[PDB]
Amino acid sequence: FQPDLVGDTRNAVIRFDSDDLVVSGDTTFIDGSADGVINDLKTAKLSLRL
Amino acid sequence: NYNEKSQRDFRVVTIGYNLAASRQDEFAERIYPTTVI
Amino acid sequence: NYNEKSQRDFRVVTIGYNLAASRQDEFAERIYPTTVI
Amino acid sequence: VSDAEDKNVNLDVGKELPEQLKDDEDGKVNPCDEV
Amino acid sequence: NPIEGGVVQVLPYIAVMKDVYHEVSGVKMDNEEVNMVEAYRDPSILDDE
Amino acid sequence: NPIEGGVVQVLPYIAVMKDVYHEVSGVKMDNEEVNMVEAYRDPSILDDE
Amino acid sequence: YDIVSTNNQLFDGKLVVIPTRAVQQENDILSWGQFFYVSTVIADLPITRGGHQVTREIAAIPFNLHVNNIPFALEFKITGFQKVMGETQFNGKLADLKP
Amino acid sequence: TDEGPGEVVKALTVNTNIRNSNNAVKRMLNYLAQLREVVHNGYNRPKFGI
Repeated sequence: FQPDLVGDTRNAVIRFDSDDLVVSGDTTFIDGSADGVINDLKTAKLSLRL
Repeated sequence: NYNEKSQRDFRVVTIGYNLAASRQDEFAERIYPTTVI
Repeated sequence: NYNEKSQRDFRVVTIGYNLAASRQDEFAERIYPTTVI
Repeated sequence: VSDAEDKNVNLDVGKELPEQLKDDEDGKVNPCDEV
Repeated sequence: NPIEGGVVQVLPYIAVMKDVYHEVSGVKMDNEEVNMVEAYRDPSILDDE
Repeated sequence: NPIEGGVVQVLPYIAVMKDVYHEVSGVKMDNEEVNMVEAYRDPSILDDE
Repeated sequence: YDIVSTNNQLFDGKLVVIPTRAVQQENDILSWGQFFYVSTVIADLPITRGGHQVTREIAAIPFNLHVNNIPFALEFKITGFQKVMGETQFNGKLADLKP
Repeated sequence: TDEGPGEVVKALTVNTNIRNSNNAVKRMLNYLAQLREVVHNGYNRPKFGI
């Protein structure tokens, strides 16, 4: 969190900005599965930077 | 307010940053000693 | 940084805020003069 | 086209650090103190 | 000063809030908040029964 | 200090920049920017032909 | 002999042994190589690069050469530190002989 | 800016000095590679131009 410099002094603002968010064949979905996009990333030896 | 918690002003510390280099590194100097032309 | 134009430091001005009231404002004091009970 | 003093060079970027970054943002107010 | 390049205007005040509890499915805190300076023109914001 | 409530770490450095122009339709600038410190391990970042 | 170390990414996992003169002089041919250096100049001029903007460009223009004199060298490619200091090297073998 | 560059011009010389060290390594490795070729081939006696 960062303070909001304009407005009420009690406002706190978050600015999350990440260009390195990673998806690869090693990760899994929240349900524990590793299929679809992840499976094709593992087979093609690819990884993503979201 | 009810609670301030002082979330605007924090302690600021400056990280040092001091680059250095000789005409060439000791490794290079021992192998290729410098001669001024 | 090619142009270090100021962005974070500003001249900060904190204005006054003075609230006041008598036990009864003059308009109402003249209409309803106060008697202490 | 001056000659550089390359023999032994020591940089200090902290000295060049803008005054803005030597402290935090100064807008802070305790509303209870000002009113 | 050129090093400043602008100003910040800080406006402290005392607000008149209602005694309002938080809702479990509220989109905002429904507490009508007004700067006490308004009471000078319309003091009814201060009325409480 | 309880008033300071935390610390901010300021990290100055010298960046090695590739000399490139802004692309008319670019999504982001392609100027590679690396810390000069990297040059101690991998000084090839400094060379150009 | 003496030991001189670098951390250059290029010189990774290499040991090279070269002769040098015990006492170094000036432009001594007996040094394995020479570094012939001419003073570096800092050039400062507001070049209007691009034809539509002006920038003050401060340039450091080097002028030097590295020259080798002595053709003698021994090159050793040294790897496997983690294999001999990590994995067992003597008793592992005795297990491997197990039928 | 009329203050001048200040103390950051040294960064140009440090960059140059680091490149000087890298030139020594690049030239050393290139020399050894072509040294291998000369000694590998039949040049075990002194000769100009090899």
